[PDB]
Amino acid sequence: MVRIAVAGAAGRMGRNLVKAAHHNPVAKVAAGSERPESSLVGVDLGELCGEGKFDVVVCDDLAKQIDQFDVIIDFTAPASTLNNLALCQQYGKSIVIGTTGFTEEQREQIDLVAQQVPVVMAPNYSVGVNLVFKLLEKAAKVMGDYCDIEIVEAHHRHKVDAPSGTAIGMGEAIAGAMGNKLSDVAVYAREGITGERTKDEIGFATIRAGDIVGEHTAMFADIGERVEITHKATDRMTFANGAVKAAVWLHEKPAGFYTMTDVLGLN
Amino acid sequence: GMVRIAVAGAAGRMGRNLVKAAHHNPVAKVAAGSERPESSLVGVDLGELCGEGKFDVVVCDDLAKQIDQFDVIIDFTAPASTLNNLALCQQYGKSIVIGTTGFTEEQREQIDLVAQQVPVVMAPNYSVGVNLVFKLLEKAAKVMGDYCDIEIVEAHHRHKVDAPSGTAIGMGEAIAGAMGNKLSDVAVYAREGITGERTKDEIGFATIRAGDIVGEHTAMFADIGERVEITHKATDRMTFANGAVKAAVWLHEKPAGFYTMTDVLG
Amino acid sequence: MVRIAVAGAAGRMGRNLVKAAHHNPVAKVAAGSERPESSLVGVDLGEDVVVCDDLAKQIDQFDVIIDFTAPASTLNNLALCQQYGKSIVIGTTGFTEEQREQIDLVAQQVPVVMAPNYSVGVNLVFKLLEKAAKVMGDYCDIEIVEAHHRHKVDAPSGTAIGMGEAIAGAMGNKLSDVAVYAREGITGERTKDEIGFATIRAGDIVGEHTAMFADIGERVEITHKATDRMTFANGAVKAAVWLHEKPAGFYTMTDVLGLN
Amino acid sequence: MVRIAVAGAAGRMGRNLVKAAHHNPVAKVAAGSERPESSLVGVDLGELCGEGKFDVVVCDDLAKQIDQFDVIIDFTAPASTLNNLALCQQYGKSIVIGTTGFTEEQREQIDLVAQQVPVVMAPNYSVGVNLVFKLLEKAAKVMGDYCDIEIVEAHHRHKVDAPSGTAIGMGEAIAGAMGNKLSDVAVYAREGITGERTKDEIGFATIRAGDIVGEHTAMFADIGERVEITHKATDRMTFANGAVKAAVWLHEKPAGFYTMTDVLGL
Ligand SMILES: NC(=O)c1ccc[n+]([C@@H]2O[C@H](COP(=O)([O-])OP(=O)(O)OC[C@H]3O[C@@H](n4cnc5c(N)ncnc54)[C@H](O)[C@@H]3O)[C@@H](O)[C@H]2O)c1
Ligand SMILES: NC(=O)c1ccc[n+]([C@@H]2O[C@H](COP(=O)([O-])OP(=O)(O)OC[C@H]3O[C@@H](n4cnc5c(N)ncnc54)[C@H](O)[C@@H]3O)[C@@H](O)[C@H]2O)c1
Ligand SMILES: NC(=O)c1ccc[n+]([C@@H]2O[C@H](COP(=O)([O-])OP(=O)(O)OC[C@H]3O[C@@H](n4cnc5c(N)ncnc54)[C@H](O)[C@@H]3O)[C@@H](O)[C@H]2O)c1
Ligand SMILES: O=C(O)c1cccc(C(=O)O)n1
Ligand SMILES: O=C(O)c1cccc(C(=O)O)n1
Ligand SMILES: O=C(O)c1cccc(C(=O)O)n1
Repeated sequence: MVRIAVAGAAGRMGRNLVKAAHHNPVAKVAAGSERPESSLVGVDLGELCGEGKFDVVVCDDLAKQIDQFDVIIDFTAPASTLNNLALCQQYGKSIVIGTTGFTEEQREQIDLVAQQVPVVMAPNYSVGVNLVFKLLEKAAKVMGDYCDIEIVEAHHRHKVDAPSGTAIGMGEAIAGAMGNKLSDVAVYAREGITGERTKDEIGFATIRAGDIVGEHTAMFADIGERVEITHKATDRMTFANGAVKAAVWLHEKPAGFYTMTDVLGLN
Repeated sequence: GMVRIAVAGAAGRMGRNLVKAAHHNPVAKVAAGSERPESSLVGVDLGELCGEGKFDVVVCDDLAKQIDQFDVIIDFTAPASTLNNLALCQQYGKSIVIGTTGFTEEQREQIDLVAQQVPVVMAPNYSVGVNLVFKLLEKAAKVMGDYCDIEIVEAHHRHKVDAPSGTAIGMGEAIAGAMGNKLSDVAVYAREGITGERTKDEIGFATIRAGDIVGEHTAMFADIGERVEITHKATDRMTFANGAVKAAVWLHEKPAGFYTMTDVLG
Repeated sequence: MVRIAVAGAAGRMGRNLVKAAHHNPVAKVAAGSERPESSLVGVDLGEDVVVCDDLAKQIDQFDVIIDFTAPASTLNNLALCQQYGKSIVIGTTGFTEEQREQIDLVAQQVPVVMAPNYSVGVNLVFKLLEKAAKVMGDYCDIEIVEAHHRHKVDAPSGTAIGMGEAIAGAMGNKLSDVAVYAREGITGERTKDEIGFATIRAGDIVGEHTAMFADIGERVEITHKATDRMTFANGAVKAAVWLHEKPAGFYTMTDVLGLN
Repeated sequence: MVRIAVAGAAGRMGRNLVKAAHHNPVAKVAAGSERPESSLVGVDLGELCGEGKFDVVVCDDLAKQIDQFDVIIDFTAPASTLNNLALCQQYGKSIVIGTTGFTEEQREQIDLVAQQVPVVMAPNYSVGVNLVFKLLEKAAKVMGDYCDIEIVEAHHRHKVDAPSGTAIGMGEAIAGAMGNKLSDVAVYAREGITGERTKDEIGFATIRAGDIVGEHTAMFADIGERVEITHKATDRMTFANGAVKAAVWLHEKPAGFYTMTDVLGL
């Protein structure tokens, strides 16, 4: 059975991850962390959740509990995740990363550690999104060369990064299937006099409001017609369940950089 | 030899666009045009219809009268009229591009039959995007169809007489086909009053008719907690007209058979 | 500081109403009921206060009942309100024509809020639809589209019907004269006056409604999306707060929100 | 009858404006301009429109034809429009402004000249958009205080300004009905680590692609529900017809700053 440490257990995803891992019968909630300054350190993981009591307490540092768990599920902040990634390297653990907003250099660092550590990383742990990446590739091969490509995403008021990791991933899939690099073509803001749109740009627009769990749309626009491919998540549990599945899959897997495409068999 | 095109129903919304499109395609000539026998626009020059100078061709009340002027009929009319033109094609060795929708199950079979002897292109949508969409729907249905609720929604202009659209039905066929089912086994075309709980296997159709919408289609694949939507929007009819004329060009001097836009493109 | 009794506290709505009332800082969860044969009875609302089998036992503890139960149960609570001078927010639906009349009668003596939808958004949307219908309705095609989860038994939705009624009403018409609920086969050309309804049933969708007003060359769409049933709960609690120390009468969400 | 000068007649809007003014029987196409460098100077406005001929040529400067027209319809560039505004003040001629992307100081200049010149100005000449402004006010009064407010717009690839004039107008109407100034609350770009959304902000998102004529959506989002008001324009003629209706209304009006709300009465 896989023993799961939930980083950032009081978070939006953290709470859902605890619930999901608990309810998966091939997984045990073995540990949980929060920020050292946090109000919820010392508390039982059942209690914060409010659902009865497990025999586990929220730790201020996962290093203290390394003998209780095999896999970290990390949906936190980039700095905190790099720490947990180091921890995995030092003590031979695995990690499922759902955190987004990494810089280009941090990503490379993750690829490096992933040579030695078994790592699952993805900007979205839902099945739909993974299918959407495949659909985008096919659309881009057929229409990309002749069309304007735009990505639009919406999320709740609390999301700190823009555009979403998923939006960027969408762009990467699109750019990749056309033989380009996203950073060459991406346009993240349009303000004032932008002039005429270039032929190759991939525009990003970002909506932050309410409690939206997550909507994404990739648009391919020609003259006279357009194609839109859209994903809508309505419950975080969709992500959490997929992450826990990833953790189960990852257990006793050789070190490397794995994506949800690998976990699901969607390549 | 350039393909000589007869435009059935030349005063129609599609007919006018088809005349313009065929004219502007340099590998095609507008050779003939038809209208309803009762029509106000019989006897009139096809150029006066478009405003674009005057061609040397008049709107006929019957294409049989002009059978020596053309190789291919492009037909975006009504099911009955199209079955007539299909017969005409069989009698005089012509080809036909069919854009007409709203055929019954039996009428369609008839078409498959005549298509053994006549070169026939038929499709519910002559735009490139819709065709890409059919392919995308097949990949989505393989991955999500078994566990998801599948719904198709379409919107068109007020004047459209048939519901749901031919394209919507095609979307259904592609979906059902990729899952090993027949659309007529699963399709639900209306929901009214107390329907009870949705069945697992049904493909629901919803239909909007309003304004001048040229055509929106959406296929939705819904699970618990997430949903995927694939959408096509047409904004100008010329998209369809151009694709139809491209089909006519491709069809010229092809052997008899039932061809689709998938074949015309690839 | 309004003291709220939640009828049927173990229900889908009851659970959300408890959460919503608790959350609202101008309201106190004072009491809660369940069916006498119910398991919840005796249990604390924590899952301070216990779930009672009968609200009559707890009348001193509350001012306003929020009732999203069954027509029979709601008529009992309405009688209770009359006997002990309490108020009631009714969210229960499915009442017969006679039952509604009974409610009208009790509402002469009891302060009563009743509405078929308590979400604040939807109620605003009805007002917005009236304004759009007055300006564009005469020359535009009007279509209503709704989407709901797989388990919903009725079509189109009650809200969709309400949107049609508000639109038809603001144009001086009766919805049943213009409504078209299904389009199948050869329908011929759309009529000028019809209001078309399209219905989607899929997944776990809580509820989307869209009214479209379409001309040649442009179109206006007014859309409401519910994402949690808490939206109905929050609005009911807002109605309870407003209803407190109001004189007796039949009030609707239009009155609570001040939409006139 | 009103005599209309169409500034920038070879433009996207210009071409539609010529067509619209022509087809309005209470209006005459009297004059038309273009950039002096332009390929289409000297050409007949009918040739440009591709509808017959009119006894009028595209001028490089409207000053050369001032006696000919009463009202300029200007959907060009901010600098060109300020020139035509000056021209109006000098020769006592009224103007309909559709141009967007003016700076704050340029819009102050326009209010000044509008004391002396009869001026219609609006970011959108369609009826639907104006109704939408009214709807947005009602929604803001009821939901604005407790909801997150977001505006999304999409337009064709060629549009040079962002966000659209119509989007800013939507923001102004929302902010105004809540007693705020849009420049205090507007957020026009979200890039990298933005942190948590503020309570008061009005976020703007902008899509530029294809030949899209114009979609706008104002969203009012709470916890558990959201309300969206959306406008879609599908043909430019919608704008052109409304601009020409504005020109007809503006003729023999006293000098003032007018909007489409005034022209229509709502
Ligand atoms: N890939 C996906 O499927 C997916 C899905 C959902 C969210 N996300 C992403 O995951 C991240 C978290 O999202 P959220 O809404 O749950 O965020 P949140 O702000 O609710 O929660 C983050 C949690 O991590 C905790 N944390 C921060 N630093 C820490 C440290 N050093 N040690 C321990 N705990 C720490 C915080 O206290 C907080 O509880 C975001 O970057 C979001 O974009 C990804
Ligand atoms: N596959 C596609 O890409 C596509 C695109 C557009 C329309 N369509 C379909 O094509 C059909 C036409 O749409 P539309 O707007 O062009 O219709 P429309 O009503 O504007 O025009 C159809 C024309 O056919 C003419 N007609 C009818 N019977 C005739 C006869 N016996 N002989 C000669 N002329 C005849 C009518 O007089 C009319 O002018 C519809 O079935 C529609 O659903 C398909
Ligand atoms: N209010 C509305 O309803 C509305 C609707 C559509 C567009 N617009 C606005 O109109 C403006 C232009 O619109 P477009 O899409 O038609 O632009 P466009 O570039 O297609 O056309 C602008 C035309 O103005 C001409 N022009 C520029 N400088 C000139 C000068 N000094 N003299 C004469 N002509 C000159 C250009 O050559 C060009 O043909 C934009 O700012 C746009 O946002 C407003
Ligand atoms: O791709 C992302 O950035 C993402 C995915 C799911 C949820 C969230 C979030 O809620 O922040 N963000
Ligand atoms: O698939 C269809 O049925 C269809 C496709 C394009 C246009 C139309 C139409 O305009 O009627 N109908
Ligand atoms: O609000 C605007 O700026 C606007 C409105 C309509 C059309 C256009 C355009 O096509 O540029 N721009």
